[PDB]
Amino acid sequence: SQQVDKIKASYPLFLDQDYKDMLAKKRDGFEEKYPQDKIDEVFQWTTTKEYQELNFQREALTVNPAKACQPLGAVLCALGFEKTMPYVHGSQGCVAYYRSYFNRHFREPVSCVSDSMTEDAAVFGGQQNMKDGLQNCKATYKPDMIAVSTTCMAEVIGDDLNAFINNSKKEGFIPDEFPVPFAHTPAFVGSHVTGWDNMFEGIARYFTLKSMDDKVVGSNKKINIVPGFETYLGNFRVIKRMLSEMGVGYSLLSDPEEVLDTPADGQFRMYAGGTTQEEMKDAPNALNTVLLQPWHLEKTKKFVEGTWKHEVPKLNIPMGLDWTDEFLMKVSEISGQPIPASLTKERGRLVDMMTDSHTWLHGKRFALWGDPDFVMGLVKFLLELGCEPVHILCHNGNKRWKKAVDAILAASPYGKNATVYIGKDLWHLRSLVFTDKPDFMIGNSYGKFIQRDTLHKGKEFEVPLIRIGFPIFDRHHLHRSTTLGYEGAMQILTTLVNSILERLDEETRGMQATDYNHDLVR
Amino acid sequence: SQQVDKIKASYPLFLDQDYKDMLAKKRDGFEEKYPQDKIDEVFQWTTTKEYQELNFQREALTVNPAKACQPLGAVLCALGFEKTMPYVHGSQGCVAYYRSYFNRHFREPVSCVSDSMTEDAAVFGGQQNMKDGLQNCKATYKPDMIAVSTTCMAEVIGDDLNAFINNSKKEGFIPDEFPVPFAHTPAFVGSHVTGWDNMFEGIARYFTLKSMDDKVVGSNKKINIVPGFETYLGNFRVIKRMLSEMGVGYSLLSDPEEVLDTPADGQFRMYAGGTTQEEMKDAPNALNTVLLQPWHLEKTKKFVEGTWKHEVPKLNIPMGLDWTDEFLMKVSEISGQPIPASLTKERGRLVDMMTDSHTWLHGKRFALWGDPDFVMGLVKFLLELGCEPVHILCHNGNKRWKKAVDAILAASPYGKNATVYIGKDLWHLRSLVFTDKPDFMIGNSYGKFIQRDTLHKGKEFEVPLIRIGFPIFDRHHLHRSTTLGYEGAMQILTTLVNSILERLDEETRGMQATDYNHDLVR
Amino acid sequence: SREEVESLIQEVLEVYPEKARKDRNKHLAVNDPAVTQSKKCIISNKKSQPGLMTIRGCAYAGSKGVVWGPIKDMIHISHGPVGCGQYSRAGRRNYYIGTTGVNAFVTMNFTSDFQEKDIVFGGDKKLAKLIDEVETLFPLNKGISVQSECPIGLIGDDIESVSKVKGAELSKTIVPVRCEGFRGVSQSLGHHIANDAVRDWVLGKRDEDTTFASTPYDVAIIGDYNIGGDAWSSRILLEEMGLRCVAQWSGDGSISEIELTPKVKLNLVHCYRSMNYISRHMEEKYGIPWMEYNFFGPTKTIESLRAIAAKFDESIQKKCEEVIAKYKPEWEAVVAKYRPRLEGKRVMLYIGGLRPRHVIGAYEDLGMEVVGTGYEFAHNDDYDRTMKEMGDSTLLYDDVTGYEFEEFVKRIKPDLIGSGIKEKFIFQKMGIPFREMHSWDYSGPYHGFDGFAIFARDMDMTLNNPCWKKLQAPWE
Amino acid sequence: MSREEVESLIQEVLEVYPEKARKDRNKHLAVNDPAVTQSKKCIISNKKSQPGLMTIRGCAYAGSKGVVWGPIKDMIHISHGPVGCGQYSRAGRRNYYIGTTGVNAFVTMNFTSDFQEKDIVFGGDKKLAKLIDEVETLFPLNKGISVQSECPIGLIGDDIESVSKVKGAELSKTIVPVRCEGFRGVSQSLGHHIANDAVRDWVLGKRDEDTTFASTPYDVAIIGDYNIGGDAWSSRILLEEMGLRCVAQWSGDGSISEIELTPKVKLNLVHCYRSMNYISRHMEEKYGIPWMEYNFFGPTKTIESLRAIAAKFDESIQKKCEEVIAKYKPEWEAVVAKYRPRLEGKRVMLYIGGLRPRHVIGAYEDLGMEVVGTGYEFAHNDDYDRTMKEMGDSTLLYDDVTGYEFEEFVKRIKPDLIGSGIKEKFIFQKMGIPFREMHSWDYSGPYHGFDGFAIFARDMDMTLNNPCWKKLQAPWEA
Ligand code: ICS
Ligand code: CLF
Ligand code: CLF
Ligand SMILES: [Fe+3]
Ligand SMILES: [Fe+3]
Repeated sequence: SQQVDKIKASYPLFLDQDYKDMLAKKRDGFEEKYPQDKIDEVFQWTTTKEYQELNFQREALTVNPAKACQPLGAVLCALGFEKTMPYVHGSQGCVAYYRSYFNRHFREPVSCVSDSMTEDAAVFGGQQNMKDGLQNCKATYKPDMIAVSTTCMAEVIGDDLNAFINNSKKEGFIPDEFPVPFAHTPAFVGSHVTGWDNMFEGIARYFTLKSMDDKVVGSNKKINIVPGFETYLGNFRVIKRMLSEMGVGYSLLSDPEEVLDTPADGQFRMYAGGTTQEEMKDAPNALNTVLLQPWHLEKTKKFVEGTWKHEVPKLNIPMGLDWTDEFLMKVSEISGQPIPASLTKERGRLVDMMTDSHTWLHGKRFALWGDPDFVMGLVKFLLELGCEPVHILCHNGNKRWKKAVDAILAASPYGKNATVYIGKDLWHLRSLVFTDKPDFMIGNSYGKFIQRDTLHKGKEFEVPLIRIGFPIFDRHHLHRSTTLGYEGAMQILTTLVNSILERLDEETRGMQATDYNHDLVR
Repeated sequence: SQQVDKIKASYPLFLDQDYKDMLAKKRDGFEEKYPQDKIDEVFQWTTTKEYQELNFQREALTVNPAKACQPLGAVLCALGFEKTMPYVHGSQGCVAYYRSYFNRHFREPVSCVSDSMTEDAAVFGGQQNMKDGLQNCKATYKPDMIAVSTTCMAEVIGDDLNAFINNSKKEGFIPDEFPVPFAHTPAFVGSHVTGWDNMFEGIARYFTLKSMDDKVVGSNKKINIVPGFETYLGNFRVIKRMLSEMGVGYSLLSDPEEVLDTPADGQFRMYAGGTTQEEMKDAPNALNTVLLQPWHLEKTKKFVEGTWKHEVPKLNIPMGLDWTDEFLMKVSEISGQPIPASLTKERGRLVDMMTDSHTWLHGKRFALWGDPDFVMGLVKFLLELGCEPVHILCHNGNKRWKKAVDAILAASPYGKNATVYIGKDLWHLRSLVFTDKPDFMIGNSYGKFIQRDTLHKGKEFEVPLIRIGFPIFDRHHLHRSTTLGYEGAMQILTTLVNSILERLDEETRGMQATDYNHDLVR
Repeated sequence: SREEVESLIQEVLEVYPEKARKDRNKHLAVNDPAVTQSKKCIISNKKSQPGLMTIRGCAYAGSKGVVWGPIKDMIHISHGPVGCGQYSRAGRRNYYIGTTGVNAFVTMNFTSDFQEKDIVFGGDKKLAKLIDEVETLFPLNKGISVQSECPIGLIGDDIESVSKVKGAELSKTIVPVRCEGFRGVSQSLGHHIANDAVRDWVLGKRDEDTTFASTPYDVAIIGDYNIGGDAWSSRILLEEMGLRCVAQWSGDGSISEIELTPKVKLNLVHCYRSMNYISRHMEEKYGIPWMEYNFFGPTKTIESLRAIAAKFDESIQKKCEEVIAKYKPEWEAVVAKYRPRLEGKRVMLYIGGLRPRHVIGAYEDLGMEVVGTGYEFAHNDDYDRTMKEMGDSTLLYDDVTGYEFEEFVKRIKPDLIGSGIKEKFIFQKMGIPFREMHSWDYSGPYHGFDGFAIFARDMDMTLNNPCWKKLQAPWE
Repeated sequence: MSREEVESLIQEVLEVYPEKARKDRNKHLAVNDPAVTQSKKCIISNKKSQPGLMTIRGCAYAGSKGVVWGPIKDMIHISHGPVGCGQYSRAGRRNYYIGTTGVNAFVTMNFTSDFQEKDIVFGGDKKLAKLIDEVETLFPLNKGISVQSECPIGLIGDDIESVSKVKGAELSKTIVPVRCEGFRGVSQSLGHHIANDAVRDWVLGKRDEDTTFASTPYDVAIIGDYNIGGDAWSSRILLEEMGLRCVAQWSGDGSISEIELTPKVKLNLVHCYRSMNYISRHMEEKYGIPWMEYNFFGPTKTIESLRAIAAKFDESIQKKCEEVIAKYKPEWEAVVAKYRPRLEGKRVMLYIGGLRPRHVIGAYEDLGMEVVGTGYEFAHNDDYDRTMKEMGDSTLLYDDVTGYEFEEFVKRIKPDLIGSGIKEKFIFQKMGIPFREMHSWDYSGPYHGFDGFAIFARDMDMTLNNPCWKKLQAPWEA
């Protein structure tokens, strides 16, 4: 039933008595459901240390992964180039998913094509798909460049991307000079960040490998910036803003901020902004190259040092106070530009915010996850704030990374109760927040299901989620946020302390019970 | 008791059983408390339509006002000028309260002085306080200017500010060239915004009234901007950024953003930034003067039009989409600068955000309060988002203002169920939120006590607070936010839609009860 | 129209190369009432042209994301690399009642997370170990399905042998599903693969059992995936009409419900495309008749309630009219409020395999006109059903390309578009109100009388929203 | 560090003042000398603030409404006058209470007559009388009303005493007039006194002829604890564990009835001498009730106070006293073992109101810290007499310190920690000196008793050893 002037959506419509009795009869009648006390009993079991030990013995089963496959990263990297169409050689369903995944996080159009490889091509190869694919995409969506990656069926089959593209051009399907960089992106190797690295290195060597003879390091007086897999628009924006404030010349290599934030002004813009082919051709002439997320840009690093002869600085992701300081000082030394008053003051305003909020941040225990560079940057900043990063989980992390984070933890008293986990998923993390309860989770939207699980045990056990990372599907426009630099540290500090104070307000809202501590001033 | 490794603060320490039994014993023995059943009955009575009718019959009693007294705004206005010390002629308790009130909102030092008038100064005037006060202040805190307001005791006894200041100069307590603008700021007239208007007009007269002979309208090719009572740092900044993007020469009169955001770098800076005496002196040579908050700048307007001979344009506060459009189009006409591509895109990005989020905002019902200009801007923007501003309260609003807001409501389908209240306090508003329950409140920290009252009636009756306005004491660093322009509309939009979605997640977190609607994607 | 539409079709196709142009021409048609065989005017269920940005998914989406995933008390393994199960975790709102992680598992992502070692040596030993770990950690699961991702078939794995072996060892239902994404040309074959897996590994295991107490009014909702609650808003009506809905395939469905279906008297098929296969099997093996029905809007819902009631006796037919009389004032108030605000506005649709024709009636019940529609993966029998619901001279498009859709919208200029997430933000930027017709834009349900209220509210809130007035800056 | 150095710091700082202010402030700055025991030979206090020097002081309204009357939870307190005073003081002070706000308790609400110019020209007595009726209609469960006068009331000639007596008789309710106008006195201090006398004159004697209260040998009253963050509850719990019965708490979480029962107790336990010594002296002469001062800051002082209070009773209480001491002994020793190593040797400078500048010294010393400077906003000479006993030799004393002096003293002394108020906090944080609000406890607490020492120690450690303080200088500014 419905009241016309107060329409009910699924919630709370299905809480009306007649829907409840219907659902009760369906379950009792035909579902053959386990008794409720057996459900409550098994649930309690899943919150115990005993279950956790079984949970961490898993070898073959993954549950609720905190990572994606390589081609997702090759797509995002390609989208950062001017009028470039990402092209995933292989089966089409992959691309449907890649677009939907990014659609829901950015709430923007996301352009990507497949050559719709089929079980037939599994026998004689996808060569014909590439030839018709490239010619169709070029003529239909008129990109200036087509950046090719692969789905996992193409990798298994063994399609030689380089030869298929050369032949496409040889047989006339696309012009010889039309740029078609490529990268093999096997889903069964690494994760989505590896796909980013592979694509970018592929694009870099396409525009440079055979033209090194005329290159001179430093001749264009710029600094190459490689952002990596990055899904906050404000992180592309803050970097470019800080370098302009310093008078530093720079080339941001892979810049998707324009295309992922076009205005709604009556027309659709498939392409916007992005790194130019000519910035890439001229990149070897830079003073040097800075990798903003070095722990998933290893292949890129070998190419820029091996071919471009740049001496890539050892720098952590510019997150938090110290690592932003180090970033700006290394940029200053390379460029010969001093750090301007406007960044010195912004730095002090961050510190002022730190001193202002430290009493509510001190000792706060956190579980967190994400990609390796983002995770270690968050760990560093938490330690700078006096917080304790109790559970640190990076599904696509490795041993060398874990040793670096462990050393960061050991250099501070706020890391003494922290443990770093690699290769574990969000079902592992669920056990950790039950057996060693933190105060909050810092993670992506998949964390909302762990919060729900914790609340079900009891309100005293609930671990609220703070959404920082990727993907964020259940809040609007957080992709506009910033997490790098002083600006990003300011935003994270604000989100953290206010998440603490909002939760305190909830627990002290009880009239005559707990509202003695419901202070107006905090 | 305490366990040394998990120290409990007041919450939840006093929930321990020994404190609980102790408090129960205190109540039963010596408090002579009304029985709980009687307390419940009265509470439920305070939520009814009949209590509301008695509540709105009030004539003499005010409960939980939503405004402050004039000198508060005069102090804020004065802080906006270079190396200026605000100075309140009267009794010292006022200054301790003004500084503290701003201290807790901005989390920054707030410099202000009194001349400590006592019982003896009430019988013979505070002339001697003024003479020594001015000399003591100048010699001790070395300001380039002292802006003088009054407390209510100084107003009642009739201290002639102009004469006392002239006599301080003639008797040599401060140099005759030392700038000492003044304004009478009776607490029993208007509110804190009236004190801003009075102070600014006072400062404007001091630097321009006797020197109009050489001034030619439009000769410095700038536009003057008067911000009014403004407690968001982002609002000063966004106004200055947009005029800089437009290439429009301008002069912001009263600009406190620097002194209200100094860095923590090892030294305390009593003064910073602010508009210069040279700028106030040259302001008549501007093309025109734009009032950002005209509904509390009536006195400034009369002077600007009556003495400077500018024709202040009719512009609403630049909040939301239409009024920011109108602001920029009027600034373009006056300055001859075209609206640049970068502001056109930012506008289109705001409209994009409106289309991405309109589904969750539509029809949402709000109660809101604040100062007149801020409220009507919030009202206008909410109508543009498809929201219904059901309860609109402005304690310090007037009848002509209410007519303007009613005309805005009438011109939209989403104003059909809206009512504008003037002269009513937050105890009036509490009744409205029970009898005609909205979905959310938008207001300052004082609203947290109304949310607590609604929850105590029931979770299904709770009305969450969204913190926008002044003062915000119980969250950290929201004074850094923006509410003006496209940027402020974007921030407001994001806060509103994510407050809606955060509440939905709360109401659908119950496992096997309501989590069928606990969607990953929203 | 007619002439202007065919001229628009030729103009759009002039950008394609020869091969694609000649193929895409066969997938675009103008509806003509003196031509009722869709075969004589449009081709469908063909391979997608490479590199034209099709909207289609794959057979894994058709089987795991559509048919199997919603079954709530089973654990479904995304067998292969990590991507497939992550991108489709919780993306489809097939609602259900349960305790997630304990006895229900719909929004969780189980996967074997293939590494390169599994590509070289094979994943069958990994699968066997994975099943044991599932059993130890999720004891209350009632059966496992193994949803094959692209690599499984290509490397020669034998997931059927693992299923038979482990199923016998543990005495558990383990369903191998060969829905590798390279099979077929779209999600559609995944439906078929999925229907056959149900038939071969689940549906025949209570042929032996009679312990179920049957009634002459037992039915099954075949092909309702309870998007936003759509199936619950339909079940309620069928049970008010006096019927007993024994199972819901697969929206909020349990495996035991599925196993009970061969005992019903009538299979009520909502989604013909995804489930006609198993409906046809159940008629052959068990004698159960099946009928298509439509619960989008009051007109179609009333017609369907009466058509279903006519398959039973006078008592059901009487309760049918009782339900129609009960809800009459409710949807009439909805029309009385929202039709005036929507009448005369034109709509263009593009969706999957049923809704492009099924929701037309609901739009018409609000005075709206569907000037164009199309499917991602429909067959010709779908289009036969579509030619009857669409007006004369309307535009039809099969497996539409992003370019085609954009160009048609620019010339036709509809007041509203209803499509998917990959299309929503394109047309919002062009200034055209958009409503997702897959996920219901996180609203719904839209089925039944209670769903029509939300549908009408939703179309009105979007079409007439104040944001559409302000896309152009007053200075341009 | 040395006496000769601090004396030269004092005079060098005063070189900036005009001559008049110079001579006055020199009398409010002193350095402690263990040979001089009477403040009336070393420092003067409770004098008018000099104009224009940015004093930290409040007014008499703050001292009466803000600190004394406002915490009384089941009365309604009217900020009588223009809108300002009540709004700036709404919920600024954390005098915690149990109650149902808006129904039977009203502490964090702001009731006011919101004077307009009509009320200035015609007077507010007719307005006040109407307001009392409206309060009675909308807040029926209030157990009395106070009328806290703001600056204009006394200046325009209103007679709130008349309104109080008339309306109180008509409605049979306790209506208390308080002439605490902000221009009276020199600080909050006279607001304490005005408020104490208003309690005496209008509340305290209401049950002088009542004999229905059941007395015990162990009845006491906590006089001058305003339950900042629960401070009074974590003190009450100890007193009643020792076997006593706290009949009343003035005024933190206090009810009017508790106030009216206080003349029945056996002993008045005065925590804040400054604010409540007046009513304590009155109750000794009128009712014969003795009063003693005590200190519940830190384990050393709390143990000392417990034994002193127990010695006023019989052997059974003294036995339970040593039971409490032994019960909490392992808990506060754990706090020291963990936090003293982290704070010992650090130097503290204080500036607060009228009690804590001396009262919290023993707690800091219990954590090995050294209070090198302290001062009061509005203390009297008997407070400074008590301070010379608690303060070390050669430490700096400052009465009604100016913002300029406090900053200059900090620059020279360079203390590791500053404990003061909200108007000082953000000044010194920017200077890089850790700061802890010693009024509001920085929204932490309680700090009284043994449970409070655990929080206190935790709070000093988190702020003094916080990582933020080593980041103030940018690496490229060195
Ligand atoms: S199953 Fe099919 S594409 Fe019939 S694969 Fe698809 S939940 Fe669509 S038009 Mo998404 S044949 Fe269902 C469908 Fe229709 S996922 Fe849903 S909306 S009625
Ligand atoms: S068509 Fe369909 S979705 Fe595509 S893979 Fe194939 S089954 Fe799956 Fe999964 S893992 Fe990633 S996304 Fe592909 S590349 Fe290998
Ligand atoms: S010293 Fe003390 S606080 Fe000052 S007024 Fe006087 S009682 Fe009050 Fe209130 S309203 Fe505003 S702040 Fe003053 S100017 Fe009149
Ligand atoms: Fe968008
Ligand atoms: Fe600050």
